[PDB]
Amino acid sequence: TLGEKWKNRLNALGKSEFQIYKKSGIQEVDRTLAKEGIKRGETDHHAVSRGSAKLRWFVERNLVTPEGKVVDLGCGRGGWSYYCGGLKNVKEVKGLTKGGPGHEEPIPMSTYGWNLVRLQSGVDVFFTPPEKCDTLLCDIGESSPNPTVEAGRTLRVLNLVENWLNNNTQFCIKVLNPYMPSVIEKMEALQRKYGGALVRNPLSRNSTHEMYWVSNASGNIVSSVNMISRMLINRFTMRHKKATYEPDVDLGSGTRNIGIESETPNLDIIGKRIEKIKQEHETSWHYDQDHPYKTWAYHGSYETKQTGSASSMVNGVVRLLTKPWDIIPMVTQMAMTDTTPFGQQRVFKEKVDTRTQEPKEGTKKLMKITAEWLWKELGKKKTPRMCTREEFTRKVRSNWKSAREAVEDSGFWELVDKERNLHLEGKCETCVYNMMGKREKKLGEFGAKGSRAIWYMWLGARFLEFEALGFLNEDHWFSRENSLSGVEGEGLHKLGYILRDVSKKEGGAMYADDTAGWDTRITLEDLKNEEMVTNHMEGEHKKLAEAIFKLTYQNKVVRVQRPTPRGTVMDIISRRDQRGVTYGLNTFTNMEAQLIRQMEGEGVFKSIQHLTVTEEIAVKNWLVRVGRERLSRMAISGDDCVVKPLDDRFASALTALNDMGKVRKDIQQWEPSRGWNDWTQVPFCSHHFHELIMKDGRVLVVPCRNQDELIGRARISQSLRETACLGKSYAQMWSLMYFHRRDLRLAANAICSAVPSHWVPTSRTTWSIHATHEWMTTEDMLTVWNRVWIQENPWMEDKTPVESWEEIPYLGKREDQWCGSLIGLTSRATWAKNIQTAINQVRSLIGNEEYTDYMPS
Ligand SMILES: Nc1ncnc2c1ncn2[C@@H]1O[C@H](CSCC[C@H](N)C(=O)O)[C@@H](O)[C@H]1O
Ligand SMILES: [Zn+2]
Ligand SMILES: [Zn+2]
Repeated sequence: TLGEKWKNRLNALGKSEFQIYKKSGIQEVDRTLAKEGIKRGETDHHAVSRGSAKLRWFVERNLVTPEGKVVDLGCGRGGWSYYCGGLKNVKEVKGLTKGGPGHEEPIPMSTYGWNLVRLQSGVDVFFTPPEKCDTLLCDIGESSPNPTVEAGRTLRVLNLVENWLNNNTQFCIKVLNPYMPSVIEKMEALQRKYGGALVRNPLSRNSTHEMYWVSNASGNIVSSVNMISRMLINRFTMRHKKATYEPDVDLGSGTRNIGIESETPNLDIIGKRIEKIKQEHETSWHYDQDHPYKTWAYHGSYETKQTGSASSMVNGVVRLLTKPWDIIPMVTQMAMTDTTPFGQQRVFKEKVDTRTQEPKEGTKKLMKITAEWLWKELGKKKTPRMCTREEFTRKVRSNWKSAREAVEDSGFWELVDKERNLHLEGKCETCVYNMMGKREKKLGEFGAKGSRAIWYMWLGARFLEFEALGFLNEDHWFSRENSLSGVEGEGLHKLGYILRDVSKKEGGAMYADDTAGWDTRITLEDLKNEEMVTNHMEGEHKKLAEAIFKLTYQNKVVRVQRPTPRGTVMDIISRRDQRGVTYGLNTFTNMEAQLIRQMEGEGVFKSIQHLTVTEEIAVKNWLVRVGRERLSRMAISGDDCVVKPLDDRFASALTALNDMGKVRKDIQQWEPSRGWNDWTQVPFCSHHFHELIMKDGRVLVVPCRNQDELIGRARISQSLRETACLGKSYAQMWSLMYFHRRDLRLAANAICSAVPSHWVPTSRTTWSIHATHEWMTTEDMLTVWNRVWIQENPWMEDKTPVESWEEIPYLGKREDQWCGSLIGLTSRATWAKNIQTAINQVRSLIGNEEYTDYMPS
């Protein structure tokens, strides 16, 4: 028996002598002040565990000099990794923890260097292959009263780190149990090869023998272990000692890098307009030597009042009428988003900060030819033109503290005129985009969320843009009528009929692949293709639009805001690639892309790498012979697309689709696509569409979605009244659009029976483009219903009005139940029986006003 005569004493020791012993003589790190700011949401400075300190005392003693690629095996919250981010000779850190239920889930931190730390949870480091790394950490080992077990556990990790270890590598490896003649054997052998020594840390509790194989030490294995067994056996009878306290680690703030650079930015274009911003400022303009950008070009920063949020209020007025769903987690776990400068930069590091390799000479040709053709088609029966300051000032009606109060006020129009003749002449000055997150009610918390960005532009630079490319959305170029494929100017509810009318086409299945971050995947080839709108212009109309395309679309300057360790700045950056009117372009190129892909299925061309002469002829013929036939095969709204090709050879035609940028989401690249054989199953614009027979026998096609997605979004906002008029906007929307849901209607008739009548609905219910927002009136909702489905709905022939909500039909139960209903559950039944009661408690809380009652008897 080794000094493991101590484990015999330890685990066989009094429950309280245990918690005394554990702390006596050691070195603690008062955490009861960092653990307290992390719950507040404070994301700076703080270490996430008592482990930044641990790895601090080793690093500060030169026992480990992490550098370069650092891989952390067992990151947990992020103690060693986040700490290593702050360090200087480190470049990237890769964190890995099993995590999950029982284990320790990682924490996201704004701490200095954080952009250099990527943490992934859900990883059995034992089952993942080794990568190149300049330093290798590992803090795995669960202790146990059975030392034969943890010799096995330690043996298991020692075998792992040896796979990852290289002769030149820096390391730090928790040896959970080092006094067992199993590990001392393996350590003695691991030490001959890789060298280093076993070092006990003065920060570890006395209830373990943890020693660390640190690369840059040296020392006898056996004797260093018994040295610790003695020192730990002593403290069994050494009169309880306090616990020397260290200050925690101040892990800092802010983002480093400046090393890489990788975007030759035409300065002879973005130049005359970057000196503006550093003129406008300069009492602030610095150059952050620690900018995070790699595939965007950096230019300097300036001080900025922070802008964003990460809030989430429960619409407790919709929530008090939603009593059966307080348990369902895909409501009670759907936060708002995160627009704070940190969550914007956290999204930047992941979605916008990428590049896209150049397409192959042959893809390049196919994309030209097809656009060459499409543009020519799309305006077979259309002509481009300018849009009038009048039209713009006219468009002011919902779409200088104002924009209404900025166009009717002479000043702006001379400001837009100076830069106007500048574009004409070949420059911008005032043509920056100013990024910001889009608040959205995407779910994903724990108690979190984040996704998108919206390139907001100078209220006067839009005019130069609107004036050039406004004819697109204004003469309805991408309306189904003229584009055959587009669905512009079409009601979301009427988007169901358009898919039904496409199943009518003869072909394979219906396909609705989603592109992974479309705007980021726009290439210059897609930019210079969409530029061809100009070939079909002339005069002072080309020039202008040419400037738009060449000056602000292919060559744009952007500002974004990130937290420095000294306030929120606003960096200024430029990319040539990517895209910010970006709907018709996003529809134009999605068509072209889905044309090239349809073509691939059918074999009209065989290789992306080179299109042969006899092959770019077939392309033309195909395009001229069946081009309009295949446009009719698609339902395309921006980046969102539904397709029904000839055959299911489609679902494998990908050399083009992946070379153009347009890489599908949530699916390995060279894996065939998912077909839909039922068009009431295809998703398009975050909805699907059932076909619902009424009583008189008329065909309804009606939008639907996972009924949970609908309650959750409704129970969030960005007074009792300002929030009661937010439910009524959702409730009015559920009628009219989701009327076919036993749950939603029953819950909507309750919202409008607890929100006073005459109270007008307010703030957006959806940022959908195809949303008519027709649920905002204060009219009888059965009047509007007839107005949408019967009076104005074209696919509706018998204009015989309906005049009762009882004559309005639900889906069949099991569709309702499939698409997510709760009918059939004992709560849902209790919730309807006793509903005039939760109406009451919401009326008896929204004051004492005028109340109708819609609730059917
Ligand atoms: N097989 C495995 N693969 C990956 N992670 C594991 C693992 N087994 C345990 N872990 C995780 O590794 C962590 C080690 S304890 C975490 C401490 C952390 N390294 C720090 O510096 O603060 C545990 O949280 C556990 O969740
Ligand atoms: Zn300009
Ligand atoms: Zn449905």
